[PDB]
Amino acid sequence: GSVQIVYKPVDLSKVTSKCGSLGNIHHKPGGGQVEVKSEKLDFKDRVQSKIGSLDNITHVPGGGNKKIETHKLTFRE
Amino acid sequence: GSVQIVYKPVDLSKVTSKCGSLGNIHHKPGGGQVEVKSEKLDFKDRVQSKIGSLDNITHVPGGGNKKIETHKLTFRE
Amino acid sequence: GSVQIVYKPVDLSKVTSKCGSLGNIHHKPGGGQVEVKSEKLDFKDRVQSKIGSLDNITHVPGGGNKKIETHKLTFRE
Amino acid sequence: GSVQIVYKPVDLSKVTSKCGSLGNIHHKPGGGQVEVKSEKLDFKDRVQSKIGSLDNITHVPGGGNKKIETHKLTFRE
Amino acid sequence: GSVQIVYKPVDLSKVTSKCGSLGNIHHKPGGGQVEVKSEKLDFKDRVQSKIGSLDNITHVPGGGNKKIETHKLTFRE
Amino acid sequence: GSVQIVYKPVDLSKVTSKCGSLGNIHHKPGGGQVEVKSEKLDFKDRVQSKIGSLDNITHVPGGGNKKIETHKLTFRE
Amino acid sequence: GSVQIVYKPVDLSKVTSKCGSLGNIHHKPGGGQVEVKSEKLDFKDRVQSKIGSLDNITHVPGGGNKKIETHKLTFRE
Amino acid sequence: GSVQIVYKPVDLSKVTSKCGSLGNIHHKPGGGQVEVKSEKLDFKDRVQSKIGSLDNITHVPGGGNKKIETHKLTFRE
Amino acid sequence: GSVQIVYKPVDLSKVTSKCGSLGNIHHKPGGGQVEVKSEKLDFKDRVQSKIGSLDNITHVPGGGNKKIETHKLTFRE
Amino acid sequence: GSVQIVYKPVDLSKVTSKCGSLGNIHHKPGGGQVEVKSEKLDFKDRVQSKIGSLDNITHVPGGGNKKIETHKLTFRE
Repeated sequence: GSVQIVYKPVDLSKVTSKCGSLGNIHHKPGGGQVEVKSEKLDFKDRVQSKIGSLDNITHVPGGGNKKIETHKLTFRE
Repeated sequence: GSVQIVYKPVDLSKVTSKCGSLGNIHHKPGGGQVEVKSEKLDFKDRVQSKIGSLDNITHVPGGGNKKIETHKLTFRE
Repeated sequence: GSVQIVYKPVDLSKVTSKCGSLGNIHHKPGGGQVEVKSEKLDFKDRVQSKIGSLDNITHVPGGGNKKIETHKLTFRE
Repeated sequence: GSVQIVYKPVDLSKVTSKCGSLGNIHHKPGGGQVEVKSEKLDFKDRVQSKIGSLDNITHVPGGGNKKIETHKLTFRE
Repeated sequence: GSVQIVYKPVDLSKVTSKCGSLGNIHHKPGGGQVEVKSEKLDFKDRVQSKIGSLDNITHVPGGGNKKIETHKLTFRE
Repeated sequence: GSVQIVYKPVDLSKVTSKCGSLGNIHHKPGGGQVEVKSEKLDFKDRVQSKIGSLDNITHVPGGGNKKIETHKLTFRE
Repeated sequence: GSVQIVYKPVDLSKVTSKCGSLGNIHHKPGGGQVEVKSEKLDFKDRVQSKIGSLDNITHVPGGGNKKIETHKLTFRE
Repeated sequence: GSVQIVYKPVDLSKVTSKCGSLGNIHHKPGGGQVEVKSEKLDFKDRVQSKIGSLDNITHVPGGGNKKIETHKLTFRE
Repeated sequence: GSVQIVYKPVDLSKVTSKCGSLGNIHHKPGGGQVEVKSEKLDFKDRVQSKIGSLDNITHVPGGGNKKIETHKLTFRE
Repeated sequence: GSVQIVYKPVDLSKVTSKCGSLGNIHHKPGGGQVEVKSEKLDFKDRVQSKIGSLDNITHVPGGGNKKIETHKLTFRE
């Protein structure tokens, strides 16, 4: 028996934005205190650990539009 | 027996936004105190741990529209 | 016996927004105190743990429209 | 039996943005204090650890639009 | 049995941005204090560790649009 | 007329204390938030004002015995 | 008329203390937030003002015994 | 008329203390945030002002006994 | 008329202390943030102002006994 | 009329201390952030101002006993 598979998705999407003016932003963190304690650490896989951090991030993108698209075709016999 | 499969999705979506003016934003964190205690840590898989953190984030995207689209076709025999 | 499957979804959706002016935002956290205690931690799978955190987030997107769309076609024999 | 597979996805998407003016941004972190303690650390896989950090990031991209697209075709016999 | 596979994806996407003026940015970190303690460190794989850091980053790209696209075709017998 | 005044107070008081062991004391304040608003402030005398404060005090004296003694003799004619 | 005044106070007081062991004291303040607002401030005398403070004090004197003694003799005619 | 005044106070006081061991003291302040606003400040006298402070003090005197003694004799005619 | 004044105070006080061992003291301040604003400042007298400070003091005197003694004799005619 | 004044105070006070061992002291300040703003500053007297400071002091005197003694004799006619 013959098997025919056609996979023709179509996309014409648009992701736009507009901003006349963007600014005057203040970010003033006032310190902190962090203390961690451990003995053994065994990470053996796709691990993404993060231990004992004091971080400040200022992320101001003028655009910032994100589009994610995944296609998957699995054929088995 | 013959098997025919046609996969033709169509998209014309739009995700837009507008903002005349965007600003005058203040973010003032007043410190803090964090303490953690542990002995053994075994992470063996797709682990995304995060231990003992004091973080401040200011995220001001002028746009910020997000679109996610996944297609999956699994064929078995 | 022949099997025919046609998969032709259609989308023309729109997700829009408008904002004449957006601003004058204040975020002032007054500190805090966090303490955690543990002995053993075994995470072996798609784990997304988060232990002992003191976080402040200011998220002010001018747009911020989110669209999620998933298609799945499973064929078995 | 003959097997025919056609994989012809089409994309015409656009991800745009506009910003008349973008600036006047202040980021003033006020110090901090971090202390970590450990004995054994065994990482044997695709590990992405990060231990004991005090970081400040100012990320102001004029654009900042991100597009991710993955295609996968697995054939088995 | 003959097997025919055609893989002809097409892309015409565009990722653009515009910014009339971009500047007047201040980033003034106020010091800090970090202390770490360890005994044994065994990393034998694709490890990306980072221990005991005090970092400041100012990333202001005029553009900053990122596009990622991966194609994979696995054939088995 | 002759006036004779004799002022011979006598003190032999003792103020003692004993403590075999004194310790293991924890004081962990969890932040706070204070806001004050005023226009005019006129202090012209022995004034001891204190406005808008967030204070923490740990006072652990091993002794701490206090003795106050005042003598006053006023003669008028 | 003759006036005779004798002022012979006597003190033999003692203020003592004892402490076998004194320690193991923890003082961990968790930040805070203070904001004050004013226009005019006129202090013309023995003024001891204190405005807008965030203070932490750890006072652990091994002794700490205080003795205050004042003598005053006023003669008028 | 003759006036005779004798002023012979006597003191033999003692202020002592003892401490076998004194230590193991921790003082860990977790940051903070202070903001003050003013226009006019007129201080013309024995003024001891203190405006907008974030202070930490660790005062551990092994002794710390304080003695204050004032004598005053005012004669008028 | 003859006036005779005798001023013969006597002091034999002692202020002592003892400490077998004194140490193991930790003082770890976690940063902070201070901001002050003013226009006019007129100080014309014995003024002791202090504006906009972020201070840390560790005062560990092995002794630290303080004695204050003032004598005053005012004669008028 | 004859006036006779005798001023013969006597002091034999002692201010002592003892410390068998004194040490192991840690002082680790974690940065900070200070900002001041002013226009006019007129100081015309015994002024002791101090504006906009970030200071750390470690004062560990082995002795540290302080004695203050003032004598004043004012004669008027």
